[PDB]
Amino acid sequence: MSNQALYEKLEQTRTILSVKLAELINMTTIADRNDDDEGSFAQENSELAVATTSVMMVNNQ
Amino acid sequence: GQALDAVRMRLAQLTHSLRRIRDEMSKAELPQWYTLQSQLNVTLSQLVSVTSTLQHFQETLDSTVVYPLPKFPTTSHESLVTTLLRKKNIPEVDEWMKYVRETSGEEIEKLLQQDREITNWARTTFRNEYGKHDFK
Amino acid sequence: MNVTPLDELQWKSPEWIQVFGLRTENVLDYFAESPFFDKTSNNQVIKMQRQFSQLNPARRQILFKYPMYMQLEEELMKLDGTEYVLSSVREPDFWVIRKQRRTNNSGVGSAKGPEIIPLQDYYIIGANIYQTIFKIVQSRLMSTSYHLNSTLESLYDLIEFQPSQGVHY
Amino acid sequence: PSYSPTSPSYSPTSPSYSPTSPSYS
Amino acid sequence: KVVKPSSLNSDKIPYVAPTKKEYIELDILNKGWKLQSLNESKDLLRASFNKLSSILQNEHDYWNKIMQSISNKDVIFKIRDRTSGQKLLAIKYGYEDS
Repeated sequence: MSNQALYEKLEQTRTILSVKLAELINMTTIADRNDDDEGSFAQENSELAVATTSVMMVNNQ
Repeated sequence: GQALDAVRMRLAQLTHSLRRIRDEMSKAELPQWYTLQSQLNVTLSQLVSVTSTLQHFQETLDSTVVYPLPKFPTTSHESLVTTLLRKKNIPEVDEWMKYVRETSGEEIEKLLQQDREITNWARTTFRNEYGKHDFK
Repeated sequence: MNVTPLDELQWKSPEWIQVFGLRTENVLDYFAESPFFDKTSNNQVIKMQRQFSQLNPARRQILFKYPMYMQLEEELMKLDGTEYVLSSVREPDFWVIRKQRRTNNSGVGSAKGPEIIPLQDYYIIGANIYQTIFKIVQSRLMSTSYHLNSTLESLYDLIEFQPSQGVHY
Repeated sequence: PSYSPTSPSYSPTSPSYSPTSPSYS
Repeated sequence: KVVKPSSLNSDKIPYVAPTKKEYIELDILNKGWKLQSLNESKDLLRASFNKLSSILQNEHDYWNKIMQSISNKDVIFKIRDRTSGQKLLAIKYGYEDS
């Protein structure tokens, strides 16, 4: 009942926040990052599948 | 061979999902919207997994060297061999990124670092904005 | 300046096949004038040496079948570097060479012979020559993704929503 | 076992896009 | 039917020696395609939001018409139409309960 609607709106809001942060980070570092240090974790191995994953992010958001 | 075997099984299931979405779109009557969304999301995330796994094992694929079988006859199956041999992209994608690069068009490096600082600044700004309001 | 990749590069020499014809005897002679044959390879050096001297599984099978291939080893063992050697042959239309480079490491402590390392793949099919599968797979997947994007954007354009029903077409 | 094999999706009608250019001697 | 399958066999080839030449260009051009993807991302999002805004304000127009067109005591409920099968508003006005 009403409590279920409350919970549903709760995951609704948190999902908005999470997908917002995800699209923000994806578009901001859409410029691929190359760092010589091992600490950084950014991999662009196959050239065009990078664009495929980008349009993946677009369609998902 | 293990990496190419995993690539094989995952690509086979991806092709199976493509065959699925194909024979449920080929019907003269369109099913409900929700089933289409479920199929789209499943197949598309599966494509993501395909891309990620192909990324993971580039070294094994590169190390392999292609060679035709001694038993395989090329005199009768030269057309089939040439079919798999050819790799040039479809033309429309080619002029697609040609127009894309045409539209896009030390200076480049400092614009690159300026993009770096804008990205970092925007990330920090949105972290601050998220922290400003209690979302729990 | 736009360059066609050498992997897809295909050379045709109708005059050579008309004059000499396709045979294992002159398959290297056919390959000599191609762009893929590097002039810095020791094979060309052996060719000028021969010219000056005149002026003055299936690997073992093709090993034992031809004597000119023998002469190829006894003229190639002395020179280490990039060299062109035959891989396999099935008559009368299929030949493939083996593109390997040799480093004769005669250092103390290595009981193995000269090191042989692959460099490229070359396939002679008919009168044509062919030279990564990773690129093929990624190209096919990306074109598939582009077509899927076009189809999905068209379908979303076809989609129409109403609050009282949901989404319909 | 195997629920169902994949249908043959060969496309011989595909014209291919092999670039041909080094024919002249 | 084409051939007995033993086609693909494992083989070894060395990795090409790296240098500045190709990675820097590879990554800056990947930056280029992802800047592209960002551009079409913004364009597609703008088009989607324009369409959503236009449609959505249309149903607020109909919504306000419904809200300010309806008066009130009256026995009102939802019923499923025999022909359509959807839910529609119905009013009981008979003398059955009188």
